[PDB]
Amino acid sequence: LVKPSETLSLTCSVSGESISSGGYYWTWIRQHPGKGLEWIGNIFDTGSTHYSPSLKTRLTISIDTSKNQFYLRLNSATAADTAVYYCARVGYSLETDRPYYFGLDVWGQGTTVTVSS
Amino acid sequence: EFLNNTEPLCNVSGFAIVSKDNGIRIGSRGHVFVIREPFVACGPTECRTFFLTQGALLNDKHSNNTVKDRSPYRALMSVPLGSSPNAYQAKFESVAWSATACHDGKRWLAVGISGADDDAYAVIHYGGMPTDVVRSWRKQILRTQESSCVCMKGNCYWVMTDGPANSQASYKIFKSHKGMVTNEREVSFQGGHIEECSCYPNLGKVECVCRDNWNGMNRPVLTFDEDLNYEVGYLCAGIPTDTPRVQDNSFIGSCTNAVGGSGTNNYGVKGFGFRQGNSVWAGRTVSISSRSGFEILLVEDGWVKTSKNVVKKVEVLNNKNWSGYSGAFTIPITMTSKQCLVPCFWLEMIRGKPEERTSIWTSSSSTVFCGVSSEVPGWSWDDGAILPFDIDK
Amino acid sequence: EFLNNTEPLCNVSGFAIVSKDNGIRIGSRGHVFVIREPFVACGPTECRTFFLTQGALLNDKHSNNTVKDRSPYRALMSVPLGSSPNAYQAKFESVAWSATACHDGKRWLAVGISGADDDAYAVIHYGGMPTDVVRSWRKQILRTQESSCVCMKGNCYWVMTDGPANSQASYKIFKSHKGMVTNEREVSFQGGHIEECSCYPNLGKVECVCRDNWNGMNRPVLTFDEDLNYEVGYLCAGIPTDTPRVQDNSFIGSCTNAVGGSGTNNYGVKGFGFRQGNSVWAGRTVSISSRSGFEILLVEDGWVKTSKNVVKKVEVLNNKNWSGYSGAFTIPITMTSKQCLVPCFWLEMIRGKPEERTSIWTSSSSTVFCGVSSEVPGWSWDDGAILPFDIDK
Amino acid sequence: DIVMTQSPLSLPVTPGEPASISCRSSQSLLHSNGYTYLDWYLQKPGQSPQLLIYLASNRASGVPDRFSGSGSGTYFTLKISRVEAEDVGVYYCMQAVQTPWTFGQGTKVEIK
Ligand SMILES: *[C@@H]1O[C@H](CO)[C@@H](O[C@@H]2O[C@H](CO)[C@@H](O[C@@H]3O[C@H](CO)[C@@H](O)[C@H](O)[C@@H]3O)[C@H](O)[C@H]2NC(C)=O)[C@H](O)[C@H]1NC(C)=O
Ligand SMILES: *[C@@H]1O[C@H](CO)[C@@H](O[C@@H]2O[C@H](CO)[C@@H](O[C@@H]3O[C@H](CO)[C@@H](O)[C@H](O)[C@@H]3O)[C@H](O)[C@H]2NC(C)=O)[C@H](O)[C@H]1NC(C)=O
Ligand SMILES: *[C@@H]1O[C@H](CO)[C@@H](O)[C@H](O)[C@H]1NC(C)=O
Ligand SMILES: *[C@@H]1O[C@H](CO)[C@@H](O)[C@H](O)[C@H]1NC(C)=O
Ligand SMILES: [Ca+2]
Ligand SMILES: [Ca+2]
Repeated sequence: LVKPSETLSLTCSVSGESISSGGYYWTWIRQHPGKGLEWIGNIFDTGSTHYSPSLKTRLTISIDTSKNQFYLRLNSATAADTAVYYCARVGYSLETDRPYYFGLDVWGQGTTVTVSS
Repeated sequence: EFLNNTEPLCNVSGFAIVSKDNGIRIGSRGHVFVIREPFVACGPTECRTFFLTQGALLNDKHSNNTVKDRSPYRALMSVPLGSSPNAYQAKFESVAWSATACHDGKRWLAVGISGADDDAYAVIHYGGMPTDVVRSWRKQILRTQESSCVCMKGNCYWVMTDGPANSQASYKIFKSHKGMVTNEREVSFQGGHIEECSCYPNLGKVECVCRDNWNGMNRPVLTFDEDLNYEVGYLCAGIPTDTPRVQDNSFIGSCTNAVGGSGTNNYGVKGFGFRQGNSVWAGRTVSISSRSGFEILLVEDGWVKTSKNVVKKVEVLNNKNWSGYSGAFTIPITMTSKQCLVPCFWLEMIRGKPEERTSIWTSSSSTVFCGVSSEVPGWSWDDGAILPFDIDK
Repeated sequence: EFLNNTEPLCNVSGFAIVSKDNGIRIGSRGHVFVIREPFVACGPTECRTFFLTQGALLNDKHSNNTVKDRSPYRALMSVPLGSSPNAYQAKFESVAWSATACHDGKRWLAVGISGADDDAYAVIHYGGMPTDVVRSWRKQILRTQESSCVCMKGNCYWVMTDGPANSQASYKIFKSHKGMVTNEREVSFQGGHIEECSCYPNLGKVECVCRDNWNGMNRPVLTFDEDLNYEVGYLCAGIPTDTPRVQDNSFIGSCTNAVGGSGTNNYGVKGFGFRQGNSVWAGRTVSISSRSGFEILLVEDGWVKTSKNVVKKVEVLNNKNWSGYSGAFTIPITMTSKQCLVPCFWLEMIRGKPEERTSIWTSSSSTVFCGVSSEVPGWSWDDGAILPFDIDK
Repeated sequence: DIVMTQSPLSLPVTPGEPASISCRSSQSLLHSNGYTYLDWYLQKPGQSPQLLIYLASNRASGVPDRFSGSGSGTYFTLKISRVEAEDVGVYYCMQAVQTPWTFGQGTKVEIK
């Protein structure tokens, strides 16, 4: 549980595979109650990051390769931020001469976050 | 009888042009396939220009969106050296979107990779037919070296890679006899990336200079022999030779460690390098951030000693013309009567949507050079096409 | 010396693609013949794609009304395997609107039926000249198997039919030596219809899986040997494989009786099946009421025991792409060095007025696969043409 | 961002029959490198989503052979050849062309 105006934090873990193996982008996805999915951001194994524009001012996403974990931090959580949070992996690349994309093939179990007192 | 190649590579002083396709220039009216990357392989009788057709002709409405580089329509075809890749002289070799071919002395061997992105497999043609199939093992894009394979004593070798592009992949070395595979070993190269090697034989040892796509400005080097015992490293030369690279005076170089740079970590281009004693005839693009121009540098002791002394330089494309992949191949004894192999290299010239936005298609034209004992000057043998074509209007 | 084929068929686990014409896709600008049904035959040196041209090029206004499948302009032409059916490589073989060809070890034999509907006759070319003529006997449309003939010990065999299409016809088996016919026997198959067989040799017995056009969902089977003693029946498999068919769970199957269905009595499509011990590699379209998609099913004991157990399945065309005829052929020992024959099959892909109403023409593109001992995945190697063409506008 | 719309809000279906769902996007999803980045995802009751189709037509590993996809430019379609009892759920379309990925409104499939 999180009270309004506090800072939300979440953790996701990797097993079987190891972070920095397979060159996947790790993603955070959100789902408000009764609504569709929403896309938060990505982090590459080497720390390069992308953010959704609407949450770019609040977000902070990082990796810890020793713990095989990556974290999500969302500042100034509002009541509307209540949603189920998933963490997933997606392997894609656009630079090389043989591009590929395997969208969001693996998902973790959702974590329900309620922002209320 | 099988084609020997257990003979030393020839010392050369300068490269003289051999042939030029004029593929795009003629294609404005003639019936010519849309290519993306060609390469050349030499048999005992003649040398042939292989290429991966995209299944459509220039100016044809099926050339739409040919930037897409993996589709079920691609096929590896073959034309005698110099002739344009026209629709009516091209002998069909195999279906593929990544391929390699070489002549073992009896008949052409050709490898063609096809299938879906995550379940690709390779079909090994030998003389016109499939004889064997090799499937992926990490279940990502399977790839072969996009240039001629190396055949010695009747056994033909080639390098394949499966895995991510911008991260550590799994590389394997294959060996075949009369079509079907016989041996296979994995390269335990932890610190780097080996994707699109260019290979040639040298006194019984197959040497390959490859493409580094992950935290590397430097060419990887792979050396293996009859029974696939190998050494792995980097081209010691102090002059960087990948497309994204810092200027020569800033680079330092290393024989065994990968060397990254400022924004040069996740990109590269196929290249080649010939060893001459301890020097190297490293080929590289003129520009440091784009596929334009082309040079050939004879670096003294560049193969082993991190040297920067460029003894000789030759330019075959000035900086204002687009360039692309480049690969190596050798003309054997049976066709020269020499007691050594004559090195050669080929250079493609890409034109189309990747850098010329307005065109809808993407094709390339090949140019071939071969080494000559006498010193030879250079010149800008550009493709010379005049875009936009009639279909782009 | 004559080509042996008295050797067993090779056990295979999966089919890997060999070649693809890209005929229609290239034809949008290139000069390519309008085909209706191709097929492939293999000689000792090379395999060739035969096809019944309609005497006009794609985008040519003469392509008007090419749906007409018998007219005095069709001709059997020949191209090496994989090359598109272009106007300038195409060797001329014979005049015909129904033909078969095979290589007996010395020279190509080719049969070409021509004439009016009620008084047609067949010309037997051998090495580029006629030698013998066979006339109709029931004075209705004379037909040969639209796929390669089977030559063993120098004698080439094929099946011809004369009579009604939707009713009991008269079928005969022919045997030839150096062009001219030498023997002929009639098949007294009262209970079924055998029109468009696909044949392959197997350890001295010619086996054919044919097309049933009259009260049949099931493939007829014909087996004959040197002196034309034959057995006739049906493919026991419990999985129906004709185009009009009820779903697999409703079918029952029989080894000797024809099995009709709901509206599936007066139609069908050419197909093929390879015997593997007691299993069968029966090929069939994906859809149950249209020529779309394609599958290959390895039915355990399907040849003799009415089984339904599908051990393996492969898809080469997904259900959204049009398909058509399919036939069998084998690559001989002289070209493989194996001690057994390697099975292969070809698959055409029709496009035009029959299902795409707006186009005025009708053509097809061929795809070839061959068996491989190693297991192989599938993929949708569709034709990929983009209609309507410039002449349909 | 790419505004994504989905044709049926709720799709009545029954086992054994074919079924179809469709999506449209405000901009053509044909990326500059030639590939079309659009996916289809399935969320069954009480589970996180699953991967059905990861490009315009490619099926993912492990998905039943009954699914298919087609389409180009702005209009795409998901095809179910033979609906079965396990297909009840919410279907979301996605696009990976631009930096912010967006999902569809969500078509719910109800058996009848
Ligand atoms: C294939 O190449 C052709 C040209 O050979 C391109 O055709 C163009 O396709 C676009 C849509 O992708 C068309 O734009 C649309 O046109 C109408 C007005 O004509 C309007 O309703 C829409 O607002 C939209 O702009 C365009 O007209 C058409 N032709 C030209 C000359 O631009 C096509 O884009 C290429 N790509 C593919 C995937 O086909
Ligand atoms: C052959 O293909 C051509 C097109 O390449 C078809 O030509 C069309 O033929 C029809 C008659 O069969 C023409 O229709 C007639 O036209 C005039 C008006 O122009 C009018 O007097 C009649 O009411 C009648 O509709 C048609 O104009 C002509 N062209 C087109 C573009 O449709 C032809 O039908 C195909 N078949 C044969 C057997 O030639
Ligand atoms: C190949 O090399 C062997 C060993 O040196 C030699 O005996 C043989 O004659 C060579 N063959 C040809 C064709 O050069
Ligand atoms: C054909 O078969 C016969 C009988 O088995 C054998 O003697 C002969 O050598 C064979 N010929 C060829 C060309 O394989
Ligand atoms: Ca690089
Ligand atoms: Ca039937």
